[PDB]
Amino acid sequence: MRVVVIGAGVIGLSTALCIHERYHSVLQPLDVKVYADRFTPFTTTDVAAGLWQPYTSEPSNPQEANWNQQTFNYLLSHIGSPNAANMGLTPVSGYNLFREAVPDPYWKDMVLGFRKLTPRELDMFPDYRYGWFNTSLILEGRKYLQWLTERLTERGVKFFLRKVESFEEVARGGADVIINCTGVWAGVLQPDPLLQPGRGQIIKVDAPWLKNFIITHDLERGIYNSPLIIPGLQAVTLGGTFQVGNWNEINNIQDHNTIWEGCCRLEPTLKDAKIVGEYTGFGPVRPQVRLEREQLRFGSSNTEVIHNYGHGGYGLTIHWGCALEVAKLFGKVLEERNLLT
Amino acid sequence: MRVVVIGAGVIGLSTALCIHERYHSVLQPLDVKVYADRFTPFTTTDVAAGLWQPYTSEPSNPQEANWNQQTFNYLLSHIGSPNAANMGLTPVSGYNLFREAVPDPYWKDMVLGFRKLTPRELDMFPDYRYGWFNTSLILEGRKYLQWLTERLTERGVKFFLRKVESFEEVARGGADVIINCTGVWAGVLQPDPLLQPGRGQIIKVDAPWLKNFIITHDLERGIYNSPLIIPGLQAVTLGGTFQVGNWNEINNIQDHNTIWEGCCRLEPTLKDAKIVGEYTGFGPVRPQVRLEREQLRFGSSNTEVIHNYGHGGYGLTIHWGCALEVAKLFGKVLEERNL
Ligand SMILES: Cc1cc2nc3c(=O)[nH]c(=O)nc-3n(C[C@H](O)[C@H](O)[C@H](O)COP(=O)(O)OP(=O)(O)OC[C@H]3O[C@@H](n4cnc5c(N)ncnc54)[C@H](O)[C@@H]3O)c2cc1C
Ligand SMILES: Cc1cc2nc3c(=O)[nH]c(=O)nc-3n(C[C@H](O)[C@H](O)[C@H](O)COP(=O)(O)OP(=O)(O)OC[C@H]3O[C@@H](n4cnc5c(N)ncnc54)[C@H](O)[C@@H]3O)c2cc1C
Ligand SMILES: C[C@H](N)c1ccccc1
Ligand SMILES: C[C@H](N)c1ccccc1
Repeated sequence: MRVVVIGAGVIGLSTALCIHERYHSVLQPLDVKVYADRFTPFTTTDVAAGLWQPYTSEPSNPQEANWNQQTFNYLLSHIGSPNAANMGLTPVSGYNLFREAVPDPYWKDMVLGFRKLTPRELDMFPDYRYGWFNTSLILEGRKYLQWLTERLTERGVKFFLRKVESFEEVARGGADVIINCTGVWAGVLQPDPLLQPGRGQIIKVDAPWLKNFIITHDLERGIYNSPLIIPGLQAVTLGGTFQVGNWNEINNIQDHNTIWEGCCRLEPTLKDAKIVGEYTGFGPVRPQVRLEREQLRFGSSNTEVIHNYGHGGYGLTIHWGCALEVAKLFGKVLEERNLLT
Repeated sequence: MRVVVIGAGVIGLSTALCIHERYHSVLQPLDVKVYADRFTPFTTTDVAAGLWQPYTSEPSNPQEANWNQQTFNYLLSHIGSPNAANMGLTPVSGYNLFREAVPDPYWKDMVLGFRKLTPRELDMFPDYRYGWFNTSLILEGRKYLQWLTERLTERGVKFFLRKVESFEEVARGGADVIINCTGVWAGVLQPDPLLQPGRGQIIKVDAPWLKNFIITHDLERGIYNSPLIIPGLQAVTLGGTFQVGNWNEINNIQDHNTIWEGCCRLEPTLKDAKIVGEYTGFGPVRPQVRLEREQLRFGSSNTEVIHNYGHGGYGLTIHWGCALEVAKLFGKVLEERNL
């Protein structure tokens, strides 16, 4: 097979690795390439806060819950490994804060040590009356992309700077199988009105004393439209906006203020933190992830496309389960052609 | 009333602040001075790992448990304050690891969210079979001393870099009350054969990805003679030796190795951590803290000494309850003098 993966964000690179690992040994002429028009540090993935945590409500497609779980167990299994930090991975503990009682999240047993906050814990965060504590994992987008591209490179997977104009051009360039991991821009290659940009702005800050994630929720204003603080490997991400439908890629002043003042209110020690950068990214928001096979005809030959996009504000959290599912669908492509695992 | 506090480590400065904050308003004149022969960054306190956690067995003296508790409640209540990190203070969560089941510690309800580790959690730590999780606080010795000295200075408490040769000399120089916070060197001013150095060596490392404390225990080799990892504000402290009776203030090779290999085995990501410094300090080990009043008699008057030393490897953990108790004893002194 000639396989072209389109996209070098978390979804693209994880999928490319997962396919290569699973099928290199049984399919000798396996030729896997990555095409993309943005690589680290210039992908949405690089701008991600870095935390493993699904949305608070159950997803429309319950398969997503398994993909999240598989991703956690996968990442957890590297803790104890000498290279966990080089992969962008380290354990972190933290708080989820609410202005009123809410049900437990579906993921409460996936994380480690989930429990309700006690009154003394609530005293640390005055504006809030209810919440959770748990241990989870940091997965830093930037570092993980760098790890994946090294792992891919060693396995002979080749990377190409290419702005793909259509699936047609890639098929006629020889690809038997196209894996579509184009994130929020997938609509360019095939219209998909269910896919919308989730505009998130963040402030990165030097405040190494903060060891815990702190995520506040506002049930009325929707997910991640409430202050959040996430310690990274070297810096801390401050957030608080996540606006669907907004394609403006420039930082604005009003969101900066919302983030800074919301987070300084949550964590007043931030007064002494040095601003290191400010960024805006677009979460690929969709009612559910698109992860499915599609057959396209160009001339007399069929081309196989597998889509993997629309992971909203949880791409890091879910990526590995999705990569595994794409590999499963790839297996079926092979078996449809009398090829064997 | 001239009060000379001897010592500028955590014990000395906390005590001086507590006395001054308690009596400045009601006693004129009150003159509080600090004498010491080392200030930050040169005290044992500056070398401390930074974590709030008492020893695993309860203390002989039941007052010590309360002092620990008062210290936790004091420090916790600064979380929310804009200056907590400038004080050297931040919350941390972490793991206490054992090769076998042990009883719960007496302090289990003082910390936040104490529980046993689950089977899943234990897999993260291949070498260990049982443990605890809880949330506590980092109190960085260095930063806390800088904070206390600023708070003291602003309130007009004066410092003097001075080696005290005897209590007598300080009394004769005009002190009505001496607070003895000389840590492991208290024996120089008054022999105390119960007081021994607890020699601890540590390695400081840049490994900012480590967000949790990890403390292992070896029931066979004694407290803190087993690998420990404690994230500080800017650096991580790696430890694993604590020998009573050893007065060598120089780093040695064996302890470096014990610490590095123990901790690299616990936390193999340490392979990429840059060494920042290696240090040795002396914990003031005593069967129990000495915190008591004593009357001395030189010249034409009595001078009151209040001792506050012998806090072993838990001086940061216990300091504030001790400072409070000394301020109380000071109150008694004042009333006996009809102030
Ligand atoms: C501020 C913010 C914080 C977030 N924090 C988190 C978090 O803490 N945890 C979490 O799980 N998720 C988080 N997310 C969610 C989100 O899913 C991730 O950011 C994720 O990066 C999306 O992955 P992706 O690979 O599909 O897209 P991207 O990372 O955007 O990568 C897409 C790739 O496709 C390429 N591409 C697209 N179109 C073409 C074309 N026509 N030709 C060639 N190449 C093309 C791009 O160049 C790029 O290489 C966050 C999102 C935002 C905005
Ligand atoms: C490696 C290590 C790690 C530790 N980690 C922790 C931890 O994580 N948590 C915790 O709670 N505890 C910890 N401890 C214990 C803690 O460091 C000590 O209990 C504490 O610092 C002792 O405080 P101190 O003020 O009594 O002594 P010091 O900080 O040693 O202060 C002694 C002071 O007295 C002065 N002085 C002495 N004699 C004279 C004299 N004759 N004239 C003038 N000045 C004099 C000195 O100059 C100095 O100012 C640790 C100890 C060590 C060695
Ligand atoms: C951390 C959380 N996944 C997030 C999502 C969108 C924008 C900011 C933060
Ligand atoms: C963390 C603990 N208090 C400790 C004591 C002595 C040496 C290292 C660590």
